[PDB]
Amino acid sequence: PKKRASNGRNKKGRGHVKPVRCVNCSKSIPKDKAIKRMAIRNIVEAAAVRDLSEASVYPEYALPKTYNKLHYCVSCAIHARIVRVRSREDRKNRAPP
Amino acid sequence: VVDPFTRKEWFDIKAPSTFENRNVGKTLVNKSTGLKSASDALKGRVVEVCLADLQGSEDHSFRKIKLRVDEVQGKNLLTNFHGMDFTTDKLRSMVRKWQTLIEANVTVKTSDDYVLRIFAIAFTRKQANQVKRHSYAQSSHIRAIRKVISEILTKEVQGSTLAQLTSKLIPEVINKEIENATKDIFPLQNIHVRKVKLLKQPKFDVGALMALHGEG
Amino acid sequence: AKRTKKVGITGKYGVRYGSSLRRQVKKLEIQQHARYDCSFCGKKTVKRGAAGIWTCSCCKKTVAGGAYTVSTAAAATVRSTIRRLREMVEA
Amino acid sequence: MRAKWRKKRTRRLKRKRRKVRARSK
Amino acid sequence: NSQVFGVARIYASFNDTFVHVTDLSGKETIARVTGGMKVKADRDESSPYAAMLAAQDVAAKCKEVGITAVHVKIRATGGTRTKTPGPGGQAALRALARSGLRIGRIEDVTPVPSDSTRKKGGRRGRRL
Amino acid sequence: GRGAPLAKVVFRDPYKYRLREEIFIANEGVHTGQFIYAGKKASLNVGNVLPLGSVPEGTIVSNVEEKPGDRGALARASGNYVIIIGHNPDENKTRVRLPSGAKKVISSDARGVIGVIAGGGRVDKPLLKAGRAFHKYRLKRNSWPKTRGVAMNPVDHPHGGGNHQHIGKASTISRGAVSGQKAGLIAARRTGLLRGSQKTQ
Amino acid sequence: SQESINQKLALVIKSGKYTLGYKSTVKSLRQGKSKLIIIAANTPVLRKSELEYYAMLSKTKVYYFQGGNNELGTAVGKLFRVGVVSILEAGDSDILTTLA
RNA sequence: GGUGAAAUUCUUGGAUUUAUUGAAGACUAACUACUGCGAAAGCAUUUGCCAAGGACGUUUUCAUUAAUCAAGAACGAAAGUUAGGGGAUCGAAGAUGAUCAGAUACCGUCGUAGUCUUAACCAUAAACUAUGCCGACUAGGGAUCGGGUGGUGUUUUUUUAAUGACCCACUCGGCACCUUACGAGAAAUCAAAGUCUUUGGGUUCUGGGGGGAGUAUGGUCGCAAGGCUGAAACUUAAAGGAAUUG
Ligand SMILES: [Mg+2]
Ligand SMILES: [Mg+2]
Ligand SMILES: [Mg+2]
Ligand SMILES: [Mg+2]
Ligand SMILES: [Mg+2]
Ligand SMILES: [Mg+2]
Ligand SMILES: [Mg+2]
Ligand SMILES: [Mg+2]
Ligand SMILES: [Mg+2]
Ligand SMILES: [Mg+2]
Ligand SMILES: [Mg+2]
Ligand SMILES: [Mg+2]
Ligand SMILES: [Mg+2]
Ligand SMILES: [Mg+2]
Ligand SMILES: [Mg+2]
Ligand SMILES: [Mg+2]
Ligand SMILES: [Mg+2]
Ligand SMILES: [Mg+2]
Ligand SMILES: [Mg+2]
Ligand SMILES: [Mg+2]
Ligand SMILES: [Mg+2]
Ligand SMILES: [Mg+2]
Ligand SMILES: [Mg+2]
Ligand SMILES: [Mg+2]
Ligand SMILES: [Mg+2]
Ligand SMILES: [Mg+2]
Ligand SMILES: [Mg+2]
Ligand SMILES: [Mg+2]
Ligand SMILES: [Mg+2]
Ligand SMILES: [Mg+2]
Ligand SMILES: [Mg+2]
Ligand SMILES: [Mg+2]
Ligand SMILES: [Mg+2]
Ligand SMILES: [Mg+2]
Ligand SMILES: [Zn+2]
Ligand SMILES: [Zn+2]
Repeated sequence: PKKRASNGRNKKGRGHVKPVRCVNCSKSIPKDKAIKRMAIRNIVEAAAVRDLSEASVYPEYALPKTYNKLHYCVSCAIHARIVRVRSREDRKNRAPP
Repeated sequence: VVDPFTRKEWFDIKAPSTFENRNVGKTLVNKSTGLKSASDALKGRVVEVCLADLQGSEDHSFRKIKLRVDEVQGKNLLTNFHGMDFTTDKLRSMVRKWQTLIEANVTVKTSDDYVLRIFAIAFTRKQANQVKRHSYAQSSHIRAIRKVISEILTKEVQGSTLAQLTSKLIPEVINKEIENATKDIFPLQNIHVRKVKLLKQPKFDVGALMALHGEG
Repeated sequence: AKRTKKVGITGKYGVRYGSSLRRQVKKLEIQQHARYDCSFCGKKTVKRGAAGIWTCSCCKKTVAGGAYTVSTAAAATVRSTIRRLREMVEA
Repeated sequence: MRAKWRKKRTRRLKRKRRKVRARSK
Repeated sequence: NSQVFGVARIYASFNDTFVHVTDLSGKETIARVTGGMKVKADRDESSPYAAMLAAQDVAAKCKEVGITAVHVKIRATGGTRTKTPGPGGQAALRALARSGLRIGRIEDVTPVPSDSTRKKGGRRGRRL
Repeated sequence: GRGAPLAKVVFRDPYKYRLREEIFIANEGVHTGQFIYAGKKASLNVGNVLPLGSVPEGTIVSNVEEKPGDRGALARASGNYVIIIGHNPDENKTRVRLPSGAKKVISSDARGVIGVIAGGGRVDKPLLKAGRAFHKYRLKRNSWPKTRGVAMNPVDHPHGGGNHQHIGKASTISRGAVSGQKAGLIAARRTGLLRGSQKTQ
Repeated sequence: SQESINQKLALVIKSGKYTLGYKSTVKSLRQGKSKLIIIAANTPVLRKSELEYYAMLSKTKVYYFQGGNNELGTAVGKLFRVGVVSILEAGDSDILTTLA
């Protein structure tokens, strides 16, 4: 019987949305589905800022950022545990971490 | 087996006078030989420098300028404005959810004959007391905002030469002029001319190039 | 009183040659036998003769044309490619 | 067997019985 | 301030690391050495180990050619590919600032489409 | 014997008072009474003839000269034309793509006429019967019908012998092979139905 | 906020007085009775130029219609075609005094 | 290069990387959401033209003109089909490198039809909300989209109203959400899946144990692949739904 009252992710009044390509396995899943996570980081990561700010010219300067929006299919997100299985009731909560 | 790096010479790259710091750096080309001029492999080169390096301020931190060298003389190479782009990091940061992204572009020739495509970008903003979470524009807003931005692009570029446009961009007179026209319509946070592409170039004319370079 | 179902003009060919070619010929034969609109006189009097040439029965203007139809598909698209490139040169 | 392929299985059969019936015209 | 400014273009994919230095114009490259040159692995071509190890020779060759300063432009594979920076990309950038070369003006140039050109793997994914 | 029409184009004699008629291959849209301007300073409309240097890249042209003043060579067949790819003012040279798919470099003074040759889709209609192929070649030359070389006797051909109609040796023939050895597939670098689909690089 | 042209000619057709065709407009162009001539875009450059030289002479306003003599006649609400229309009496229609 | 690890492959004809310029074909990123529009399939760069549409507003008009529908008709993803164009990318078949006891596969390389387009076919998808339409009634909550009303609201410019944009209240019509259970249900759950043994507002459609079977046959449409219509003999005590504990 029906598992989620959203079925997959949210459509409710459309009927078709273009698919997107999974970022890990390269699957096809409708963009309405497909767990998406914003990925922002510094170019210099963690320990390098020391040796980066010392070797660098300029006073200060600043750290640029890498901005990437990841799309997973249901298979990869579960396997990469970008998400995990919750209890019958806990599944209902759409609220973030 | 030659370790060719003792072959080549060194030339000092010169920026246009429309900028502040006019010594960009250096570069190497092989030594001029019979049936190879080092000016040949020198000419078509294009250099991308940050406008922070050019103007010296960090308010220009993103905004890269392409600089193409037309001619070389006596270890110096004179470069002209080849275009401007926005440094993807800066571009990505300004794109955010819960807002309308508006883009516009126009292609227009300048007074000196230069065919240019210039791009603009803006975003809607919540304002003051606004309790709704998104602040998207209506379609009718964006149509009229794009019409206004392009009106200004064609106007500001039409009367001007390649240097006036350059001289206009550094202060960002266009951004401010855009915000003025647009606020009757919709709040419109940020705003920029984010790119300018060289499409057609006139015939050589060292005269205009020496007037830009040289005297100072 | 509808006469043929499928063949139309190609009932002349009867049974012969195989349908696929009878169909294929049906296409171009209706085209070449069809009457067309004239650019100059604005009536539909243009007929073919001698494939490639299309003359108007009223105003007697004759136009080089496609084999079995007046305008070639790739012609008209070339017609614009030239106007497009010619306007580049004069403006 | 998976219901799509059993639908393919019987589609092939039907073609072959149309061919065999076509022998006698 | 002086120095002399080259550009270090670092391409880090997931099977290799690219450490490539040219002058302010991409013509006339100074020093280019990758990760598969410093090990015989085929797996460890992309390891941070080789990435650091490759940026030694470049920076040694930058001194020998005389480039004292670098701008760094870092890129993933891009196009229809991964888009996520490769593992060697941080080690390489660190080894370059660690070798005594002066850094500045880092940007991420990995190529992104306006959404083109259907991606590999055929809609059912690469399934394992 | 020509698919495509010809259009008869009347000029004034420059050095004597009289008419001079020229026979042009009608360019699909050319028409009776239309004016046709000829030379370097002609406009870019269809049916006028220009030098090749004097047109932009992308310009599609018909009956273009091989050397300037040979009064036309390339792409005269019904439906055909040549596209100008580019120009090279170092020795006056425009490179063009010929209907065969090949890329040719000729002198930009080589003239062509704007547009494509008329007569459209002639080869798209099935001949349908031999009598149509008959009248076809009647007006052309005696190439038709054709008797297969396997159908003849060894005396009549290399395909020759019998008891079974068969070629019995490779039907691809050395380029350097002697006339009377050359029938079948001649210089072929390959054979078979290709499925390649690219008519040029 | 714009009335096109055919909408203008429609009023001229019920409320005005007009003549159609190359003969009756020149019969009208000579006599001075014509305030407008509307020429089909596809009539020949000679008939355009003889109509022109009958107009510039007579101080008569010449509208170059955009379209063929098929659509021109539909624009005057007739089932046949006309290459040229001559306006004698403007009716409730403003065609003379408008931007045209 | 490529992978978990390899290999097939490409390379001192300089592969890969870098630079300048150009060619082709497809796609339309980020903005993009429990947001919008269309009868459904479906629909995302700009600008122009072409006719269309809901809702709202209305002391305008007609006056029962309607609701639902056998037959009949329009549209109908993808694949596939016919001629022509196109043919970058991905990629059925095929061919390969590996894995494996085998490996016709899953992973790797090459790649045909295809993928795009014109003009024709085809008429099917878990074409899903697995939920016919029109009408009335029965309960609470806060967001959001479109229109309208109400304000000595706020923020805008030389403060000038405007128009905008925002804020609060109201109200119609939307895509949805949250709580509840008066009620319903085999339960999962349902704001309809309620107002049904206290059984009746109007109407279309479909099912009657599981198999055989969506087969056979006839008919019909289709170029074909196929679609629509669609049995029976015989076989069998279960098949199945939801929930529960292991
Ligand atoms: Mg389950
Ligand atoms: Mg669907
Ligand atoms: Mg009869
Ligand atoms: Mg490797
Ligand atoms: Mg592939
Ligand atoms: Mg595969
Ligand atoms: Mg898995
Ligand atoms: Mg003979
Ligand atoms: Mg033959
Ligand atoms: Mg024969
Ligand atoms: Mg014999
Ligand atoms: Mg012999
Ligand atoms: Mg022999
Ligand atoms: Mg023989
Ligand atoms: Mg035989
Ligand atoms: Mg034989
Ligand atoms: Mg976009
Ligand atoms: Mg929207
Ligand atoms: Mg289809
Ligand atoms: Mg298809
Ligand atoms: Mg085809
Ligand atoms: Mg292809
Ligand atoms: Mg295979
Ligand atoms: Mg086939
Ligand atoms: Mg109801
Ligand atoms: Mg409510
Ligand atoms: Mg107010
Ligand atoms: Mg102000
Ligand atoms: Mg809605
Ligand atoms: Mg009760
Ligand atoms: Mg029920
Ligand atoms: Mg029963
Ligand atoms: Mg039953
Ligand atoms: Mg039964
Ligand atoms: Zn996946
Ligand atoms: Zn005519």
